[PDB]
Amino acid sequence: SWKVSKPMGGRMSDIDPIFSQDERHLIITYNTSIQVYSTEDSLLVRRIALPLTPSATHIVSSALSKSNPDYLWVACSDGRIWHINWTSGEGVDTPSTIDTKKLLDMAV
Amino acid sequence: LTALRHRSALREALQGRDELSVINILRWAGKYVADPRYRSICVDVAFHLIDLYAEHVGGSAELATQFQQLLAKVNREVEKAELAIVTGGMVESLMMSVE
Amino acid sequence: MAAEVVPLPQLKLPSGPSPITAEQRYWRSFKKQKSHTSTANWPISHISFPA
Amino acid sequence: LGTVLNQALRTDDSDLLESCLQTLIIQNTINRMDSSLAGTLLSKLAARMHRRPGRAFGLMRWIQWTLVAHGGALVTQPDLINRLTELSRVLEERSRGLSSLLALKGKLDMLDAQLKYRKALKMAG
Amino acid sequence: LGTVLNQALRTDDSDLLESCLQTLIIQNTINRMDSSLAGTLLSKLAARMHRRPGRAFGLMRWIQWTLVAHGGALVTQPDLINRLTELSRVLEERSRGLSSLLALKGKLDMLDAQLKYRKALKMAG
Amino acid sequence: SWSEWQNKAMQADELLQNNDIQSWEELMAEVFKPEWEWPSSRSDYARVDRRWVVYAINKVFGWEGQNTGRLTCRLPESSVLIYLVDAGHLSTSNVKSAFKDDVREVDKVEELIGEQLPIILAEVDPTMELLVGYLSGTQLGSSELVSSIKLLLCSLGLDEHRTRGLGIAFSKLAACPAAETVKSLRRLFKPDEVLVLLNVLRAELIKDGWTTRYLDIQLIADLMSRCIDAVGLSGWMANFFSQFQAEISVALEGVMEAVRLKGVIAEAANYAKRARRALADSAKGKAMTVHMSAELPLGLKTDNKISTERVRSGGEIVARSSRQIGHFISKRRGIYSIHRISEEMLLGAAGPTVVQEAR
Amino acid sequence: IISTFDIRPIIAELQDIDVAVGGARGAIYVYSNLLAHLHTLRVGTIQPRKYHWHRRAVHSVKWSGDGNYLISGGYETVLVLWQLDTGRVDFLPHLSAAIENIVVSPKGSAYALHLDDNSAMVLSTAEMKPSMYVSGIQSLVLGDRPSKDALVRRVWRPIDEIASPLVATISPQNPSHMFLCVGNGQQATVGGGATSTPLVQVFDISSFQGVAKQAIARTNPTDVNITSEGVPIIEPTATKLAFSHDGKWLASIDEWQPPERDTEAYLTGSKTQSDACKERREIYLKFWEVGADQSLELVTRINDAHYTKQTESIFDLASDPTSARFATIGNDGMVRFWSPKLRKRDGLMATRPDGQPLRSWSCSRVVPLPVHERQPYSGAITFSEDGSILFAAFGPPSGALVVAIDTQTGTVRDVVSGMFKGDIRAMKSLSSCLIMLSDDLVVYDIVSDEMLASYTLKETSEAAKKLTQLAVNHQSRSFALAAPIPKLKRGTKSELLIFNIEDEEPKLVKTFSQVIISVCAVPSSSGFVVVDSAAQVWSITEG
Amino acid sequence: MDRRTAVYEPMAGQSGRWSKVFHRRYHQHDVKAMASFEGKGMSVVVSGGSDASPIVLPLRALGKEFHRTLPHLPQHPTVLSAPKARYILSWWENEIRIWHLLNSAQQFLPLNL
RNA sequence: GGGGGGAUGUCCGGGUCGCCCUGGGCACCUCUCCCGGCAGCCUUCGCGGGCAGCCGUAGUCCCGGUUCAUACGUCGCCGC
Repeated sequence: SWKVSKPMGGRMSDIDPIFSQDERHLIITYNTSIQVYSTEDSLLVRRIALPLTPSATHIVSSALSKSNPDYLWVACSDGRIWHINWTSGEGVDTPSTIDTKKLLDMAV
Repeated sequence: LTALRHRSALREALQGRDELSVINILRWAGKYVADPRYRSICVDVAFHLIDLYAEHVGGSAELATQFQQLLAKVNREVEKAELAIVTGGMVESLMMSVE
Repeated sequence: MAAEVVPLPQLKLPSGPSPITAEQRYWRSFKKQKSHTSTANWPISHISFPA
Repeated sequence: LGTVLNQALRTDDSDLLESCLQTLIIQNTINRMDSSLAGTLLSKLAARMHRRPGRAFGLMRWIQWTLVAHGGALVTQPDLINRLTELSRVLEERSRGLSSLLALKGKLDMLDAQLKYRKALKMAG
Repeated sequence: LGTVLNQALRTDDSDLLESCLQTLIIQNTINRMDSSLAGTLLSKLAARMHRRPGRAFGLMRWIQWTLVAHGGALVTQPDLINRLTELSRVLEERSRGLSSLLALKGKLDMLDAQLKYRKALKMAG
Repeated sequence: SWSEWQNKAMQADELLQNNDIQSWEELMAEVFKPEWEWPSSRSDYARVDRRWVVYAINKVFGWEGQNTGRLTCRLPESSVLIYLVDAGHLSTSNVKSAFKDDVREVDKVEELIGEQLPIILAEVDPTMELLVGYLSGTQLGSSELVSSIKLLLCSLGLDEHRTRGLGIAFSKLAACPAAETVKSLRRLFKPDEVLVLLNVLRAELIKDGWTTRYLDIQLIADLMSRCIDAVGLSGWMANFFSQFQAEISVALEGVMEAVRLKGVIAEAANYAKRARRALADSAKGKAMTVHMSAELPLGLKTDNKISTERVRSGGEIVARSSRQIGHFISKRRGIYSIHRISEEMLLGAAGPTVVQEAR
Repeated sequence: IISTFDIRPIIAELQDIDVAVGGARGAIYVYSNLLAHLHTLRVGTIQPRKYHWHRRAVHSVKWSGDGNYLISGGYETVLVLWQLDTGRVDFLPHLSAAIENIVVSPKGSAYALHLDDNSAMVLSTAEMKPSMYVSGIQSLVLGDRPSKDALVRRVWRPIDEIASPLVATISPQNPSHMFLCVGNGQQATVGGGATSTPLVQVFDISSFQGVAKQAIARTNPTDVNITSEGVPIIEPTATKLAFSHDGKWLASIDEWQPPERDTEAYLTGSKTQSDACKERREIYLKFWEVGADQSLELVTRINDAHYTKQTESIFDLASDPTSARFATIGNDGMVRFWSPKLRKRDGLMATRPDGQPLRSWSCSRVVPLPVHERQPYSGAITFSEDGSILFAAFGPPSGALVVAIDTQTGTVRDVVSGMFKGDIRAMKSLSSCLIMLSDDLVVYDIVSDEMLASYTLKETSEAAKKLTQLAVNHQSRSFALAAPIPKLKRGTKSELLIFNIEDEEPKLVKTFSQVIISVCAVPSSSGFVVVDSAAQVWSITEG
Repeated sequence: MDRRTAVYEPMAGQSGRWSKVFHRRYHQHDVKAMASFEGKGMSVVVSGGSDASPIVLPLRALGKEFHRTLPHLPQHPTVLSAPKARYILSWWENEIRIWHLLNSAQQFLPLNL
């Protein structure tokens, strides 16, 4: 009879909130969400949710694909790596396991 | 003084004084321990002063009077604080016979 | 958002149950007093001004 | 000073009240006082109570004997309870420090008395 | 009465201590007293303190001047702290009623003073 | 659970109409968890359901419908009743829940129950051990408390149970607040019984000894206050009050110079204790500034041991270095000092012998 | 000890690198030419330049573009800029909270701060105003990365901990807004040992953006965040905050006590430092007007609400859902009803300079409570949904009792007892029943005077015991409580139970991956919102 | 004059550009003078302040070895004693001060010193 | 702080009278584990667990007996 909505909001994680090319969007990585804001008006233009599920797993790091923009490498505590693209949501449902005891950092 | 008690530094404000300065702070505490609007802050600085400058009360005598004259008002503050609650029950009496 | 520097706000202490009200400070703010004696100490009968 | 107090109370004087009250005769005054004047009297003493808290030794005695003599006047004059309770919390502000000031008197009195001991040794030294 | 107090303290007398203490000379005694005798003295007064709590007016003065004169004796004589703290809670039993007995004095004093008012009216009636 | 308990209650009504109080007592025994053997701890009573409690209360007590009912003992001799009193379920809220039906139009229900219940218990037992059990177990109102004090005073004014219950009632009524206590005390008492009660409390005071000379509390002050201004002027309107206030003034003088010397002896005790630590350390040879003479040092101060931990910037803690400890020790040392070294020191075993100029 | 570090390339070939390691002692080391010092057995000596300004651990250090400026930010809430060509510093001193993360745009113009109080700002350089601002929910968070300054054994080691439930109300007449208590930062809040939350922020529920922020207690963002000793200063915490019925009035309470390591000098006999703190407790009760710009304005501040020989704590307050009146119950034993009136001393009303009359809240009624002490009490209150009757649970250990008092008149209409196994935690009132929770939970009707629902909860730790709480909907007759599944640490699981009023079957049971901190009920419609410590918010609803 | 000594090194890259490596309070009063030396395998700089105590610092290994505060008291003992008369004696600018001791210490093995 | 011991100095009945001891009073050094804190190394995502542990007191080759504090934007005069 009752129903529970999806998690919204969240804590802004300690990974550096990254800029886009041409300085117009700021991509901020929360825990269980990564969302991109338009800077001139301070408004989220996208919110790409990220499912987390194993009790304490967190988004370890994140960055732009330095080969091609509009791609994010995101890496969680257990070894799952996402290759998503902001301005859309292509890649949330398809992570990739790295087969690790525990991931501590990453850098592209 | 209230801000300097809210920040944990009243000891820091008092601990480096000189003789004439500490006579001055005793004098202010003695003058304004009477008012019940700031008796709390006044007795706090009084506690810290007795703790921090009780060793040279024999080395100097002019400070020794001001500690004693702090008593004289404290000995007279308790009496007015005693009588005030005597009337404090005396006014409680009529407020119960009115019903 | 550099929050601006603020001086220490003074304490709004509690007042007793007889505050010097606005009208009291008004009628005590009728401040400068001049005492002009009359001639031969006659009792002043009346004072007036037009409208 | 009965008519004196009576005038100052019903005329809302200040200096005449000072002249008659700032000094037996206290009991005689409160015996010869009248009723709603005693109510306004307690009101004015509450004002003095909060305004300058230096010498209680006269005014608490005045309030005491007033509550004695014309206390039951205020009972059948009962719409003016606010004049009593405006003082009654004023005196509960007056009790605050007795929770801890007594402990300051003890810790401080020995510093007095140790001087007193070295001063009672001093004539013989 | 210095040697008198000194004898009674080191011999664990009772009646000689009564004879010298149950009544200036109090300060002279405590000036001429000796040290561990003052410690046993405070112990004995703590006994009297709890046993019959009627007249404090002499013994609190005795304990006062003892802590003045030979207080610092107990400081370098410091294994006997229990003699001080066996009194120090005994006196915190002695403060209990001051939380509420003062309010009883006020409510009761008017019943006295109202009789006093009808008794000060009575000679003139 | 509702239907099962309703059938159990219907079984109890069947047994009530069949009038077999023995088997009814045994079913209530298996409920409460005849012989009816007791545990020897008032706290150590098993949990029981409120519906069974209120049904038992409805079974034992009664009501009179005339715009003002009256509880009566349909079962004045019952281990069920003494269990109820011992487990403390006889509250006004409980009896209201038991008598929800007959009462809803009656006014002043709390006053009526708090004035009627102890009279009922007092006629049940003349020995009033059941009453002292009531005062010791049940949550009580001020009405119930002043009523039980009334019953004890009529009983007295084999000889310690009543005084035990009377002291328990005194502490409970001191805990009870001022307004309801004054109202119910003025309601249920008469000024002469109040004067008798004040004589009882004067006996408590003078037997505790607050006037009878030395070398030859809360609850009592609170109770005397509530009784005195529950009667008020309309009761008394002498030398009785003159001698009474004389003794009260003697007591207050005692307690005021008592708080004086309480502060004094507390500060001297704490200084002697710090002195015990400091004398042990100076005997060991840590070389601090110790007093020696028989008079007090002015500032009641000692030099504690220098801590093994320091404070760095901004807030971290590190272990002290022996170098800095020696620096502070050379600081703490005074102007002139005799520091004798021994052959055991030159061997490396014992310590030195130090006497410094008393600063 | 390495807190953070930023490297910069001396250049499409890579000639050298220059690294800045911000070390948790508060230092910023600059290693100049690492590759040219390590290309060449043997190496020449290297010597890092030391820049020391912060006191605690620096949280972020970054070189700015062309490499002239070494910008940095730590816990002292100040973005410092090391000039690095001269020897000077220049800095933006007064942010909201600790500088948690920074970055520089590809162009050198924009800085971007991630602030510890759930925020981010894009600044334009030498404008130094936030060109872009984003703020979140700012609750208490159990951070996975624990702390950057918990590494070096400070005086008070900051712990990932939750102490108390979040003080949060959903405001009527704008249900999409939510008022809730936040300190300056998360780290600065939980630091020092005690929760220190003297700020209220308003948060939008439809679109989860933090609208605005305001101060309740005294708060100095212009002063030093640490004392001289090294202890983070603790501010007065807003313990209880409940909302009016009109949507326009607000009542708050702040409590504050000095530190036990601070006192040290008031102890005379058997008095401990905790006793000295509990004696020198300061508590204010403040009445605020709420303006439609979500603006809080003071009208009244009482210094001694529940007063006896010393100050006594205040246990709870609640608004009458029909009239503007706040009841408060406290450690004294009495329950006080406050109401608003107009300032009128002698027929001379005092108005705002715009002309509107000043109102002021004062004590309307005083109700002493009955006490039944068998041989450290608490309190709770709740009005009815229809007004005129107030339920007041007084809370000594196991013996604790409820009193239902008329509000038109200070007479007691009812008193029930025997309804608590331990110390009370809280109490609400549905359409006819009282839902109270102590160590056990009891739904109890008062129109039939009977315990409908009883529940024994599983025995758990004291932190979880303080952490359970409930909330009722009042529109659809349904309550819901919140409990963590069994000292508190990071990875815990919690479950909430939405019950209906009538039955014993919980209509929804859901375990949560993180422990929930706040439960609130939107007043305009049915359902609830819930705030979780990994600070995420979501709504539960029927249909 | 902030009793403060700072050490400056060239920045890598551009020429002739200097920057402050590190600073520290070595003395206790204001640092008034200093002179360096580099020879026979010893690279030192000595700084005299107003606290009468010259501090030496290693130069080429600065930050790699501790400094050293030389004694401000003179190298000659400047205290002498006639043990028969129990006289101790010292001297400075134009005065010679003589103390007598009047007793042994076996007697003292508090208020008499 | 406790429990216990091994050994240091002491008087009161003392003992053939000596090594000391029992009964009372005791202050110190040494060992022993439990108390409060810190650290390291493995297992777990964490919660926790395991391992050999140090500190709870004193004076150094020199010496951390250090390092550390919160900006601009505009000043002045008078009134309510």
